[PDB]
Amino acid sequence: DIQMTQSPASLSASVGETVTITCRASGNIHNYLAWFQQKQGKSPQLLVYNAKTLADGVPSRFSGSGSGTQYSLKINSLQPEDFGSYYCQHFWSTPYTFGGGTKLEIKRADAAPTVSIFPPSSEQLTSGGASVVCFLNNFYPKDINVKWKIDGSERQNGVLNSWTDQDSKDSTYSMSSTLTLTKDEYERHNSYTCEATHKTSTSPIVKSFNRNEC
Amino acid sequence: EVQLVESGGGLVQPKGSLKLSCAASGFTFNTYAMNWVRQAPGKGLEWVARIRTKTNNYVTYYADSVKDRFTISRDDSQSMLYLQMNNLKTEDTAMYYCVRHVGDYWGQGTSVTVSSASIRNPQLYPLKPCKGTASMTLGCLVKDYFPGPVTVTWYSDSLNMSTVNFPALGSELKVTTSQVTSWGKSAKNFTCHVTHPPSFNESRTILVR
Amino acid sequence: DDDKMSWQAYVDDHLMCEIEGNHLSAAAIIGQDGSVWAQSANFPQFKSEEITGIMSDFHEPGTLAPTGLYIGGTKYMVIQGEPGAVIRGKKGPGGVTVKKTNQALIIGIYDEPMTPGQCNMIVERLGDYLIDQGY
Ligand SMILES: *[C@@H]1O[C@H](CO[C@@H]2O[C@@H](C)[C@@H](O)[C@@H](O)[C@@H]2O)[C@@H](O[C@@H]2O[C@H](CO)[C@@H](O[C@@H]3O[C@H](CO)[C@@H](O)[C@H](O[C@H]4O[C@H](CO)[C@@H](O)[C@H](O)[C@@H]4O)[C@@H]3O)[C@H](O)[C@H]2NC(C)=O)[C@H](O)[C@H]1NC(C)=O
Repeated sequence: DIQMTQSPASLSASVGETVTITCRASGNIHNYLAWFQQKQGKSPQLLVYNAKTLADGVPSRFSGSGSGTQYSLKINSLQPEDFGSYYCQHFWSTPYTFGGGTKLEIKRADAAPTVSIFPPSSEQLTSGGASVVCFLNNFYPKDINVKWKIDGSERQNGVLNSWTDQDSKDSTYSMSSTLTLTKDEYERHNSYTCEATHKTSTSPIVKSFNRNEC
Repeated sequence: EVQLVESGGGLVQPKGSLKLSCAASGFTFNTYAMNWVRQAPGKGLEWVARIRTKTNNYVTYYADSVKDRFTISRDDSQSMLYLQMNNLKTEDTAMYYCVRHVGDYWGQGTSVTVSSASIRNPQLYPLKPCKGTASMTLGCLVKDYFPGPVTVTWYSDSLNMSTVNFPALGSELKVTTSQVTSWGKSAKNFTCHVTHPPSFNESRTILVR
Repeated sequence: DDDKMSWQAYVDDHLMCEIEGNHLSAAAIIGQDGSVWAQSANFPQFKSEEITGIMSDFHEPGTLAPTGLYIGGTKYMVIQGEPGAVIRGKKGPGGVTVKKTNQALIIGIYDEPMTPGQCNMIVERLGDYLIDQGY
């Protein structure tokens, strides 16, 4: 069997720069190697089939190179839609082994988030539950901290935090903070605040009044 | 024109069996060799099986991981590919694609979860701004489901409609969030339609005043 | 049918590449009609009857054996192959492998220091690879 080792594991580059992902076989695959790009939540897509042949609808910024046991994929003039992971696969002999993948992040200018909070739904409230949801929509980098404060008292045990991949055109991340409680627990208090810390000049926040105004 | 549509995935208890299918349209299916490729939930890609054309006696090649359990077959009269799975282990939980030859065209994928747990159909909650704080952004909360995945799709009467879905969070009972963002002229209807694999379809409508 | 890779690129990068230190002596992708799709610099010029005899053996395995595998005026003794898929010949330390696709013929000619298994491997792989696209 021919196992394949890809490198590097992760690469970050500002738009306009150039990167190469190298892929190595344990034996001569005689230029039977293909390159695939994959984004989160979608199926892979062939970029380069055989050592150097580009597939249909692939930008010419992808140069497929290599011979023998070592091959590489060059992306000159990197564009913000090139985020994702890249896998190499050989077709010399079975098994047609894949690689480990290389996750490409797009280095980008810093941006601050936009926070928007939402109160528990009518249907969840009648179900015996209550979840205050908070959507931070556009920012870079992905590193960010969240603080749920009920009447100014901090709470950190029951909040779930979901992150997204980079935007196809903005290269900006997004995040969702959802704090869930019971109906008695949420109805006892009135003020709910959702605070985020990023660039750290100050924390953007939003608040609701638990039917005192809601 | 070329389209591969998988089906048959779902939740199965360990040591179970399952028969995935792949329907090919837009090309002469008899003249191509087909693949099954899987991807673990957080891990990378792995090639599992390949079948050949009638010219070489429909030869079959498997991966050692699934060597003596899995069976790949095809019905060229109906342009269908099949993957038979027996003695399903936890390590088989992944998304399965059919792939044509070297990867020119892949499929949408069919998800398969091998776990002792039981299916929990999701609960959908509409999240609206607080009275007076109305903004363009709206959304939906899908909570407490297993095994996944859920396909949350928006339908509205507005143009310039952006939809952002957030990756699911959890083992066993999982949750996920979806956000819509409208711009321009105001719209009256914002409906989110959530699908769970075992024939679960439900919708929540957010009307705006 | 994929038209994105030139047949010249196929013979150069999948038939005449280095395998186990050795190189094929010559290689070509030829149609079953007799039209050469691509060929290396030193691949011989076929004769029409030679291709028809090759094709008749693919249609009935064992019919070329009395005559021999005639390629470019050179006589190779037929040796064991795969029925309807591969035809092989030996001329002392050298030999030739003819692999059949749906529409074409992959041919590789070797001479010492090249083993017959290495010529078999390269030629037949490109054969199977192109059969799996319909070519
Ligand atoms: C708010 O929006 C939702 C979503 O509708 C979709 O978006 C809109 C912006 C618009 O483009 C719509 O055209 C689009 O569908 C609306 O909810 C949908 O409402 C329709 C009508 O009830 C449903 O369509 C149904 O589909 C069934 C099969 O899929 C079909 O059987 C139904 O017909 C039945 O009933 C009639 C009447 O007796 C009968 O003649 C038929 O023979 C059949 O029995 C019907 O066509 C959708 O499924 C709904 N949901 C979705 C996600 O589309 C909603 O109406 C709209 N407005 C408000 C106020 O909420």
